[PDB]
Amino acid sequence: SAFITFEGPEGSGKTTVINEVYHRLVKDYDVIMTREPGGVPTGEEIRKIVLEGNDMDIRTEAMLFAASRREHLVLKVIPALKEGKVVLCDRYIDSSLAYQGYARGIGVEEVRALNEFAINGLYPDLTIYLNVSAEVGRERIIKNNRLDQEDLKFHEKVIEGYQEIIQRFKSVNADQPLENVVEDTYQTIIKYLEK
Amino acid sequence: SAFITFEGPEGSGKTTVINEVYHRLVKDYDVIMTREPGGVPTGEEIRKIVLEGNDMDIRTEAMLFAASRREHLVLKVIPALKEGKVVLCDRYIDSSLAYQGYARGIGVEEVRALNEFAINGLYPDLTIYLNVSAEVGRERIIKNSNRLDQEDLKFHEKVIEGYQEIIHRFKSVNADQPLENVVEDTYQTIIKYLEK
Ligand SMILES: Cc1cn([C@H]2C[C@H](O)[C@@H](COP(=O)(O)O)O2)c(=O)[nH]c1=O
Ligand SMILES: Cc1cn([C@H]2C[C@H](O)[C@@H](COP(=O)(O)O)O2)c(=O)[nH]c1=O
Ligand SMILES: Cc1cn([C@H]2C[C@H](O)[C@@H](COP(=O)(O)O)O2)c(=O)[nH]c1=O
Ligand SMILES: [Cl-]
Ligand SMILES: [Cl-]
Ligand SMILES: [Cl-]
Ligand SMILES: [Cl-]
Ligand SMILES: [Cl-]
Repeated sequence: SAFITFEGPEGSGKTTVINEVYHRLVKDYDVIMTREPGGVPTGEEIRKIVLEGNDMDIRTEAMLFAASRREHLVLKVIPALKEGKVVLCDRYIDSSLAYQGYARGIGVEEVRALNEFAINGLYPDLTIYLNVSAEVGRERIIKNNRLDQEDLKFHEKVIEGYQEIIQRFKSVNADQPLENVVEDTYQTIIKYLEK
Repeated sequence: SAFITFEGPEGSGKTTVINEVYHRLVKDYDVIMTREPGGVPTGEEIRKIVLEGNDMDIRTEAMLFAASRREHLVLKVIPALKEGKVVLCDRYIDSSLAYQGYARGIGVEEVRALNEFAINGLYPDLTIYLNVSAEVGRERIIKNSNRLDQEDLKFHEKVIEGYQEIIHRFKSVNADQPLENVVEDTYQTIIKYLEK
């Protein structure tokens, strides 16, 4: 089996990339794709508390998402890995680190500690990082008007966080057209699976 | 202000003690007594998921206790302390350490890290540990319920073992005494702290 996660800042083309790569991999491997909380009832119920929050404390939000993450891991991801499947996951611990730990300023070490408690040693075997520049990412988001200056700065912080976070990681140049980003990611995964 | 928590295994007389101490302190202090989630809506919703759980993973449970703990802390305890009140809290971080960490086996250090994230440095000013022996505790449990099965007896013993390690801020009160004495000792311990 293999636990592969996909990471990247806003405008990295990640959604398009993971779905196209998944569709291509299903043809040659016993693989599934999921995105937290992956439809896991308890995971959705915990997440609902955050979605209905009003000025909810950011640490409370982080712990609830961490709890939801573990439900998804123990009820969906782990059983699938035990069945010998390759599991592709759209975002995981690195997203929490880059967004909550770095960008939101909770603290990298604090959020890392929270992440570790939630995953209990289950790290990705491979993590694809869709490395997009702030400028291209911005345009892609706009492509999909203009963006607020506050958002632009947060966008930059998220990217800065991923840079610091990044053997587990394999970066793909996400500044290229999506077609190429897909091909590069697919090839990176095949190389890993065939090693 | 003063943030005073109460800790102890089952059968330690904790409910009776906090209530009686509260009624004595309120004459002279601007005090409140609370428990997590303590009426805080989000804390209530979080706690509800744990109660309705079916063989819930212990780490998920720990994180929910921690999330509820923070909502109660930020939305109820801190505002009270800011008003300069004495806050009596029935269970706090040490309960997670003893139950989730030690007794359930997640690990005290791991659960401590999780809870330090949750309380962000806000530790109790004073923590009353109602030190009851496994045997006296058992009898009180049977009362408030006969006989207890081995599984529950062992768990109770393990929780006590965990607390012993944790307290090895803390003020121990001998909870093997009649409740009247446990209450008096606890009250005197608190007054000594409040007047210093
Ligand atoms: C704060 C937080 C948000 N999220 C998600 C849910 C939201 O769709 C998105 C943006 O949330 P935010 O506006 O609170 O930063 O990120 C997590 O997955 N984990 C977290 O800890
Ligand atoms: C999974 C995850 C997402 N997020 C955020 C960042 C993304 O903007 C959003 C999900 O967007 P996405 O569906 O395009 O990946 O939620 C966090 O802040 N923390 C997390 O742990
Ligand atoms: C506050 C807290 C309580 N508990 C449990 C242990 C107790 O049996 C129960 C509360 O019971 P009590 O109201 O009689 O003290 O909840 C935990 O396991 N972890 C915690 O962090
Ligand atoms: Cl790159
Ligand atoms: Cl394109
Ligand atoms: Cl209450
Ligand atoms: Cl004692
Ligand atoms: Cl008595």
